[PDB]
Amino acid sequence: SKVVVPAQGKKITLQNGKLNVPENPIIPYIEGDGIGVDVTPAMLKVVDAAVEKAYKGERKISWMEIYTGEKSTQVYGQDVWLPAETLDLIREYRVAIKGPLTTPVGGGIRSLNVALRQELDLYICLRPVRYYQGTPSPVKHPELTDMVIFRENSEDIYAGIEWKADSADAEKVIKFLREEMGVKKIRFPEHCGIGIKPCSEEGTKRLVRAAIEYAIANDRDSVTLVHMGNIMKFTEGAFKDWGYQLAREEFGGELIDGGPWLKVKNPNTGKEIVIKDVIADAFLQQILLRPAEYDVIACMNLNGDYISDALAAQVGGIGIAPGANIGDECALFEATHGTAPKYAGQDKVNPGSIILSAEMMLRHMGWTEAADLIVKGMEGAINAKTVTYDFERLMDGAKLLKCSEFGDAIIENM
Amino acid sequence: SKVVVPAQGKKITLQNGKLNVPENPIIPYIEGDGIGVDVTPAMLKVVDAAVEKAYKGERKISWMEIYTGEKSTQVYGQDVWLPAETLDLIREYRVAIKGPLTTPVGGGIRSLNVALRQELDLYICLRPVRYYQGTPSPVKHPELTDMVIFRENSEDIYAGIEWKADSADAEKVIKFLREEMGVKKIRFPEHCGIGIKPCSEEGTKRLVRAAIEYAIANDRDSVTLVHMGNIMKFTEGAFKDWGYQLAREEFGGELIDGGPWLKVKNPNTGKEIVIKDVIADAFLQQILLRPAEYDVIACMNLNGDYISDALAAQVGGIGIAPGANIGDECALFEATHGTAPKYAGQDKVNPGSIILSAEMMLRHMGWTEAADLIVKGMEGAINAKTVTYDFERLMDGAKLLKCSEFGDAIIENM
Ligand SMILES: O=C(O)C[C@H](C(=O)O)C(=O)C(=O)O
Ligand SMILES: O=C(O)C[C@H](C(=O)O)C(=O)C(=O)O
Ligand SMILES: [Mg+2]
Ligand SMILES: [Mg+2]
Repeated sequence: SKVVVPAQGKKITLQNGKLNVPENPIIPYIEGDGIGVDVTPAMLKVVDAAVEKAYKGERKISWMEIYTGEKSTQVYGQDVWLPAETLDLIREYRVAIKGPLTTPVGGGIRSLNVALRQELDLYICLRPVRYYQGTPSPVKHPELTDMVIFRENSEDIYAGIEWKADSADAEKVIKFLREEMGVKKIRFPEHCGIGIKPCSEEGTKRLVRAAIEYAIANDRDSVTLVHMGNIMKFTEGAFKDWGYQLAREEFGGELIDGGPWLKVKNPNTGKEIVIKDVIADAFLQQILLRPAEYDVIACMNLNGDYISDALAAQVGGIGIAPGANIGDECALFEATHGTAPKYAGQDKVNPGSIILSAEMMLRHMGWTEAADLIVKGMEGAINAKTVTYDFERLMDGAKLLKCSEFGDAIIENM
Repeated sequence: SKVVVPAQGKKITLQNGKLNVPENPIIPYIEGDGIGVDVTPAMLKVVDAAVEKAYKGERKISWMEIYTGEKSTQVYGQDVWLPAETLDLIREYRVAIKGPLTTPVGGGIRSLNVALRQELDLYICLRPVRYYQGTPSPVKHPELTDMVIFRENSEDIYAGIEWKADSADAEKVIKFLREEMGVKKIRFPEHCGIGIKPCSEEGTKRLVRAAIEYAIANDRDSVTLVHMGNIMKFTEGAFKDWGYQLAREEFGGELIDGGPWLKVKNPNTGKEIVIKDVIADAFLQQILLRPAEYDVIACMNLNGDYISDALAAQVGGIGIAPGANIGDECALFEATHGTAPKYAGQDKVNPGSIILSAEMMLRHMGWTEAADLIVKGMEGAINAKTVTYDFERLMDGAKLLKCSEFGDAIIENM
């Protein structure tokens, strides 16, 4: 039992659908493997600057380190990549932030980030994606992208119910299917790997309610449901209709002229949030070709994964992209990139993802003013062309700063 | 039994791994629903011009119309969307070309294009994607994209083994899984839709052999295997390793320095084709950010679907993209877009996909010179800015030609 609690500090508390943030919250952070080691400090510093600038010394976060990944095997045991105690702690502390986690191949360990999302049941995975002025982009008009992806987390093929080809479990899921279910469309059973894709009504509805409710809450223009429903009828296809049914019975959506698009009024502003839908392979196109038609996006696990990383590259934000996993009893904000071992310890990586995820946490905790300062340090440093090797290698006349030095430059721009 | 055979003409013939094209082949073509009606003529004309220019009246294609879609219900019966006779005929005639097919909702009919791919077993779906100079693009450097996608067709989630939520078949595939297989990771069984994803060894190997063999045959630089293997271990993950194993035992690939990338020598040119792999969500990024690292791409059905349409938009070729479905006993080349009923009969659509698919057919039939003329009519007309509303609305000082008028402009540019 090896975490050392900050002695000064209090736990974030939940008062029935509200958080109760102390002035001094203890916030767990997993340092992160690989380059986790450079960005997590650049984040600790520029957020500790952020609450000291905004609440003028009245608020203070009590950082408490936890482990997962590779840092649990060098602390607990050579075989522990996710302690049970880590699960307890995100749950009790309510909020945690984390850098990148490596998952060993060769040992039975599923992707550790998905392991955390499922075991804690962080059903919403909220990944903003917008253009910061001056960010090097592949695209001609990156400023039309300002979208919000609510990839569902607990479900879809992405859960990992899969059995190895020519094992027994693989062998008799197929024997069951060929005989008992009468399945004819498996071309080759012999030496065939089988995966299972779930998509329930509850897991769909709960994700889409948080998608509509965020578009109400921030006076956004639309919630697009993305799905490859025209082939995946009773999973993706179902997510679309459930999505719609909840829009209609819970938020009272009106049919728009012939449909299936609905008009939900935004009760506060009286505006109309549109509820369209777009089939998953065309959506990947409409985001480079009509990016300004999209605003909030709701989708199942796999498509949110791809849609996110596609949209993140369009805005040159491969490593500036923030992201969270919000659940109902806790929320864990994360670096959306991997560990980089060739660059790790070299202090050259971009800490922008994790610092922008730290921004998403602070706004969630209610500390608006702190979060806002970090959003300006960020906009300032990047449009001041005083940047880090990934932007700089593509940015004319940029000054090259090390990861730390870029943390520094966000602070001075606050 | 309602197809009217061209009386003059001969069937394409297969002489053991070779086609035997008459001077006058009968080639079936399905006209195509919706706008199929404008493009299929613009294609018939600019290909009939193409063999008359190149073989100087010595060759002639005997067009034979067949039906599927909506045109089978108005010819055979109100309920027939794919006649059996259509399947016989692509198989006997060896080659067919087709425009867009609408699939009715409300009647049990799966996506008709996937219905054709499975029932005829057109396992390879070969979708080129390159930049034509002067094509309006969202991206800054579309000229670095010249890629070839071999999306596997017969398998993956895309086959459609799925059971409706709260039906009995859905209900006891889940009872089977919870009890007999010991599955714990379905968060919500109640009212859950289940899909099944197959990925065999044979269906993977056969697709990857045609991917390597095309990169040998055209002196391409690399075959990238794309897969979301890091979560889909015994399907996608397996496609990757099979892919690799076939590269290694069949085409004798060498380990490159530590791997898993292999060096296969191209026997003809003695060059080295590289066999890399890239995880499916990062691949969607590396195509806008390093497009020149990719050359041939091999992947399972679903990812080839998305990868294709994403890459097609990057080169402004949403409707210029060609594509085939090659099988072992026949090959069916197709318009890669939908039917457009708002624009249909208005003769304003871009026929470029279907005409470029007609080009891919002619080269396949061995008529190189004809295919090549169509590739120049195409390059000429578009860099002569004498184009159709989709390019024109984004192209300064373009002349606006109707679909027909653009077929015309390709001919005059031959
Ligand atoms: O596990 C990882 O590191 C990759 C992760 C996923 O596969 O779910 C990812 O890319 C994402 O979080 O979207
Ligand atoms: O059936 C269609 O019309 C869409 C088709 C698919 O879903 O397989 C497609 O988009 C493609 O052919 O790639
Ligand atoms: Mg991802
Ligand atoms: Mg498609």
